[PDB]
Amino acid sequence: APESAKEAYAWLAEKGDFGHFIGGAWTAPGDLFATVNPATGQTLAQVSQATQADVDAAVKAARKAQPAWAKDGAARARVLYALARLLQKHARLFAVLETLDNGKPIREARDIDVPLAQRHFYHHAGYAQLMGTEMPDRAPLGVCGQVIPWNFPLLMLAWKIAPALAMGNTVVLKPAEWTPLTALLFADICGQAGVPAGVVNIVTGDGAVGEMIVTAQVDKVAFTGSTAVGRRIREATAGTGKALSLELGGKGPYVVCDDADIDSAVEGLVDAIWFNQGQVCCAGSRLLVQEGIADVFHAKLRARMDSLRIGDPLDKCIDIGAMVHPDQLARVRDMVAANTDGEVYQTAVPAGCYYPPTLISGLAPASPLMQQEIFGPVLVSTTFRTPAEAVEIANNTAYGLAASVWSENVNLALDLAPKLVAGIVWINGTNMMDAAAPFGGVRESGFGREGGWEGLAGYTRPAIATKSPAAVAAYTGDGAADGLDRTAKLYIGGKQTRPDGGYSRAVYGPKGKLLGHASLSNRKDLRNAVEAMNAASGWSRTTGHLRAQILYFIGENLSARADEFANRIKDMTGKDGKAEVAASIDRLFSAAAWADKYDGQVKGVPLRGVALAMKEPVGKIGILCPDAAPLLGLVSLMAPAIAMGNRVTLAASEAFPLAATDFYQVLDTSDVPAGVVNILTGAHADLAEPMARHLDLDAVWGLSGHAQVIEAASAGNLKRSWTGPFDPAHDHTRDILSHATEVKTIWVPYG
Amino acid sequence: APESAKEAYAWLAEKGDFGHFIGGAWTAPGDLFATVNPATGQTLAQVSQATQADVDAAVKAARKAQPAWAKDGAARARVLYALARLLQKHARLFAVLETLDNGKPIREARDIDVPLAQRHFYHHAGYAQLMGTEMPDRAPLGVCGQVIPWNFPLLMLAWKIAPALAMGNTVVLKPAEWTPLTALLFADICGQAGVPAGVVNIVTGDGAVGEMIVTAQVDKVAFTGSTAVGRRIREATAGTGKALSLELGGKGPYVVCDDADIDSAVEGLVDAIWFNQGQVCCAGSRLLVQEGIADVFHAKLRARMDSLRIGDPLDKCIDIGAMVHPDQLARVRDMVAANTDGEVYQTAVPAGCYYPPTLISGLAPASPLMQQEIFGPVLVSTTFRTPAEAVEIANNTAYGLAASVWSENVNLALDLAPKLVAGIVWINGTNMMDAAAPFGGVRESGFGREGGWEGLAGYTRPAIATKSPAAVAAYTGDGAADGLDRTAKLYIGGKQTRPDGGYSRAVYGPKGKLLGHASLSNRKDLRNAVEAMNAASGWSRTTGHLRAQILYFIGENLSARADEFANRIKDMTGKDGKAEVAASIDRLFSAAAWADKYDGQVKGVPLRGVALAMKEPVGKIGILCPDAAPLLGLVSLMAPAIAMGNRVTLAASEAFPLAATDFYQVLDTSDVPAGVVNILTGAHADLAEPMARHLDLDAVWGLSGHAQVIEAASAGNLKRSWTGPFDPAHDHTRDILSHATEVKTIWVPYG
Ligand SMILES: NC(=O)C1=CN([C@@H]2O[C@H](COP(=O)(O)OP(=O)(O)OC[C@H]3O[C@@H](n4cnc5c(N)ncnc54)[C@H](O)[C@@H]3O)[C@@H](O)[C@H]2O)C=CC1
Ligand SMILES: NC(=O)C1=CN([C@@H]2O[C@H](COP(=O)(O)OP(=O)(O)OC[C@H]3O[C@@H](n4cnc5c(N)ncnc54)[C@H](O)[C@@H]3O)[C@@H](O)[C@H]2O)C=CC1
Ligand code: NA
Ligand code: NA
Ligand code: NA
Ligand code: NA
Ligand code: NA
Ligand code: NA
Repeated sequence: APESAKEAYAWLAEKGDFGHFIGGAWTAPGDLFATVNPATGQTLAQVSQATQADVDAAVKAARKAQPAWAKDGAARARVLYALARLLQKHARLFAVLETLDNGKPIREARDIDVPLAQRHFYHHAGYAQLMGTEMPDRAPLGVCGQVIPWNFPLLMLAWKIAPALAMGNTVVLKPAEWTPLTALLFADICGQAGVPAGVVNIVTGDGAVGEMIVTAQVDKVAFTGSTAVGRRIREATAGTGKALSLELGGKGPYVVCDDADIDSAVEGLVDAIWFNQGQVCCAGSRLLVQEGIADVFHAKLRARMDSLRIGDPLDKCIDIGAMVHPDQLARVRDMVAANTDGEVYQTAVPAGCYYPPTLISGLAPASPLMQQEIFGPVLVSTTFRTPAEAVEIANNTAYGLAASVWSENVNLALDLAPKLVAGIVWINGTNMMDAAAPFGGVRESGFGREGGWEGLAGYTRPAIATKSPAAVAAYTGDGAADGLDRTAKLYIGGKQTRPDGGYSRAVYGPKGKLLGHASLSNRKDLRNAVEAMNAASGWSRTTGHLRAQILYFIGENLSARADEFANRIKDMTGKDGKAEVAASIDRLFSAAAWADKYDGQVKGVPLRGVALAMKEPVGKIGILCPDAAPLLGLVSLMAPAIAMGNRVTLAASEAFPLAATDFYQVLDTSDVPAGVVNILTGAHADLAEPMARHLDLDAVWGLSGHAQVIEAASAGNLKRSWTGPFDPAHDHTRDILSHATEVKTIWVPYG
Repeated sequence: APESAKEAYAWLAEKGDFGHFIGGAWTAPGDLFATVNPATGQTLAQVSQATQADVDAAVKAARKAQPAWAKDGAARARVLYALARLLQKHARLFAVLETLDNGKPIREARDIDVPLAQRHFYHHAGYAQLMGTEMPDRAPLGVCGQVIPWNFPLLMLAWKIAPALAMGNTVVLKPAEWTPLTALLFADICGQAGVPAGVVNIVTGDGAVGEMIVTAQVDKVAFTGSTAVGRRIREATAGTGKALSLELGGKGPYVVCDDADIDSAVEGLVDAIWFNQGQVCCAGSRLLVQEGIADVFHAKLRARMDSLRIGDPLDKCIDIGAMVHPDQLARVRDMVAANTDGEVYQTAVPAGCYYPPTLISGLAPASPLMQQEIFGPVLVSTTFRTPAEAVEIANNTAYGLAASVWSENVNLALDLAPKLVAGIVWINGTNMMDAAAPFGGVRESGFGREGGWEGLAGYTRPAIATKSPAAVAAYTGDGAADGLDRTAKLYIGGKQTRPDGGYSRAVYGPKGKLLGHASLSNRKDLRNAVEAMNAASGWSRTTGHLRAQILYFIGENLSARADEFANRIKDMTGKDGKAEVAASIDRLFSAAAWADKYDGQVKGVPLRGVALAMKEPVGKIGILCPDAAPLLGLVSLMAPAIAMGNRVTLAASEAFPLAATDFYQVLDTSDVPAGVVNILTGAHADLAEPMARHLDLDAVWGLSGHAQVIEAASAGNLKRSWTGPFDPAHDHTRDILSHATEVKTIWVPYG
């Protein structure tokens, strides 16, 4: 006997045709479109396609309510707590409504979706309580536009709304056009929880309403959804000064070693088949099994797949629900029709909007199905021989979200996990989620983290704003020839290199004295720099202690030439350079200090074990330095970057390049390994787009302008970007460490 | 061919008879006693027995230099870095000198002692660099008296001096009377490193000079050495307001599971036989082997023990050196002569001050040798059947310092480790040490941590001092009888209990109105409370989420009665109680916030893997609340304690008990599990000594005075203590979380 939907149908009947939740109240229904129960084919309700006028109104209500909301964090905590209690009281109503709207088994909605949504609000209440005293240097961003997909409607809403509200922001959120209902119910309890009017605003519609939110007068955009829409959002927000987080999916690898717990590994994969749909952090879809056990593993997998029960999602004895929508069904069918590799195995499926669990095995690692996105309850599988080959196959995609590793051996599991490119790695489990544990992607899975103390950074700004210094025009001079040899080069791969293009410009002091010449880098020089950083990948695997020693040497050797550097700064700018040199020395010693002291966080979780929120290097970073602070700007950016294990290519000050070129000898005398620090001089108009575009860079920092061009071009590979503000005279070290690292969360057994 | 000591003998000849290093200079030699090379029997040098006048002078020089030293953390970093570089340049001299003085193999001094000492100074330089910006609410303590033992002379010095100096303190340190030389050489390089005069002071002598330092005008005492001297130091410093850390030894268990790597486990134990001497964090001496592999394991152990090379410690091909002193030799011989259990196996030993590696096997878990201290290169062994039995045998001593666990299984290793009572647990290794990883004991192994960010807390105070409110005398009244029933009880084990002694006192308001009666607890009531906390041990194993929910309930149910509580406060004190109630609610919501958010730290280390610096509950805590703040004082102390997993017994305000007694119903309505919170009322003169004495409490917090009595009585079981200052009107939550937790560092494979 399946579960009753009487209460949910009753709420739907009460609410009628839906408008939006704006400014604390329901607007009149507008231009209506149906949401349909995918299991019965019946219309559940009519919802509105928001107009531009609605989106403007919702953003204006969020703006009007935000400052009083931000003022009192203890009062925000009470509201988030009340929202969690209402989610718990109305648990059954939320679960049934999710199943009706989305098609998922009532048992998943009741045991997974709604419990985790409650926990997210319970847990984040406390961040609001603690923000004033524990994050005193942080402040709200303001208004957050939020857009989410159809696979986990309530949970995806909680992941967006709870940390935004906790940190004193207000929200305009649009659920997916296929799954609006539980967000509309969440709106309908906001009054009861004490949510002040206009702090939460829910508008419904398709991607066109999403586009209006993304380009609206908001301080933040947070998106979960497809990679392609992610790219367009990165482009539409380029140069606007908005904060941006993107969770873009990518279904992750499930590594099963020769000594894994076979039965638990099979069961974990089966229990994940229905869960692994849409753009969710998850593992299971790319099955990588050591060749010695692959046949036995696949044989058990097919049999356990046969035990999965398909049908009525309101039946708590059902494991496979209805596909979310006929279009999604057809996408799955088309994917299978488009594949010609492997051996397809399918359980039977009943009539209607159902698709059966499917295993496509016998793929070679190079097969497109191993690298393309996967849709539906579909598994693809390949084998490996050695753990190093498993790492290689797992990291050989454009994605990087979550991974799973199964081994009973204490070493193998803990040595494989950090080598996989992901924001999350589960050891002897999969799809483990907790509000205290950050989750999010690298590569084309996007950027940003949700959950934990770590997730709060994306919903705050520094309490005291800094301001990038204005550009400075290079000094001019008469143009007589230099009888002495004073033409600086570039610094690439541990040695000085002529610019590929052969050109250099004269550098003149404040009164037109010719000081020397500096090279003009081009794209071929940058590409040589990137190859030099690729050869220096070992630097990302060194100890913190080794990197500290290096930075101490750089600091020492700068001190030995401190007078020379100050006079070079004075020659170029006319201002005394001693204070800038003393501060550049200091920034090095601060970075040396930090190199072995930026700790990962151990999270307690209600599940098995603990979540280890590790810090990791971003990788290779291209950096454009400001005109001002010829030496301080370069060193302040370079030093925390390499302290944390990154390799960097810096475009030195365009107005005043000769301090950076004098620094070459400092790097050589300090034994900076080749490729760890590369330095380009010349016109930033020539380099900004190439550095932001480059497909083999993991981050671009543009602190000399060109923010729009840089942020737009970063969409090519969805690299992280930072375009300031950056004030060299301000010690940004601690914040730069955050720009220079990624969080990877490793879930391990414990206690 | 053994190593040359020409350079070390030359330095010894240059320095002559030794005075002390005081105020930046060497004092005249005084009352001389010899330090003797234990391998040759030859006198190495004469050193001075410091007088009281010397100790006064050294402390006065440390005091005179400290404030200018504390002012500039970047300059302190340069000095610590220079000290590390000098340790590295003179590495060979330090190593040889350590071997000459102590007897240890030159290979250990050169590969372990001196490298780790360098690393400690390199690593801690950075804390000095970062202190101003990253610990802005913290300030130096001032002058530190430091006393250390003979087993690792240079390394023990580095563990004391480097964090003290980094945090802006100055030091007076006394090495052990048997091993002064490398501390005197460390003194001899301080000038070259830029150590300003009087920032480091080294005085030599026996325990009588240690006694003078401990009771001198210093702000901190830090001791490593025997449990008995630790107790006397806790007593001599009782009531003085001095900070205190004690590292008291206890040789730790080495758990070898049925599925361990047998050969690596045996080798790790053999390579640890010589290392595990004196009061050092170490594991190996108590061998616990699963019964299925015990015979094969012991057979391999005896054979590998035979391969250990004994002789000339200046020979780099030697594993077993000379015993540190003839008295230590005799202590070992007496221990073996005193034992009658087990089967003793011994390798041969050569003539002189040598003792051979010894295995005493076949002990039952109850044998004294399994629980007493062990001396020399001696191993004792017993077997177990199940992992739970291994946990039981390992935790069945008065000690709790370090432990080792060997298993190839990913779960078993990570599930056994947190169950062992220790400050350190090594998985598939032993005696792993790093400057970033905290180490220190629980139980009779002492208290405090050395190393890492965590170790800095013991060398700092809050930058802004707070002040405990003055005592308040209970109001008096005429003494007419109460025709109504208004006699409050105690709250013990989840239910209200009459005081064992049967007595209660009348409570009068400011004008002599009889408000009711409050019970007078005695030692039998406290003992009932402790048994109630023992039955509530499960609370220490709950999730952070469960504990948060409980605290939220307490906060909610206090809010429901907020007017009643404010009027009760007003009845007792004559002052309006609304603000105290609102703040008591807030403290609960802050603690609820923190319950699932106080994260452990993941340390990068130059060795295999990572060090997980976990937070853990202290356990059972007895708390004495101040007179002032009848409700705020109790709640502010109770709530962070139970947020972190502790069970508590609080002695409520002596002047104003009736708010705490009204709180009983709040605990019952909030479903606080029985024994988690117990409340005693009555005279703190009756309870202070019993709570500080009690052998089954892990900590005592005395915030109502009696500091001397409490701190002295805490020496019985060497429980942690805190005697303030505590100002209820100040939000101490974050600092109380530190009082309410212990750090356990778990070293695990990784990458
Ligand atoms: N049978 C087939 O071949 C089907 C193809 N698709 C296609 O998949 C693509 C995206 O897949 P979905 O699962 O729908 O994820 P999505 O990325 O389109 O949706 C995630 C969220 O983004 C919103 N959104 C969509 N476009 C946006 C934009 N330009 N700006 C801002 N927000 C926007 C959506 O309304 C939704 O709430 C589309 O090209 C769609 O046509 C999906 C299903 C059927
Ligand atoms: N053959 C035997 O039976 C021997 C017995 N022992 C005994 O062991 C006990 C302590 O063992 P040790 O290894 O020497 O460690 P310890 O705890 O005595 O020494 C650690 C450090 O504490 C200093 N110290 C000693 N007493 C002190 C005090 N009252 N106040 C402050 N500092 C003090 C010491 O001088 C040393 O630098 C003593 O009772 C000693 O007589 C040690 C060796 C030989
Ligand atoms: Na629907
Ligand atoms: Na990315
Ligand atoms: Na857990
Ligand atoms: Na000696
Ligand atoms: Na203790
Ligand atoms: Na390591």
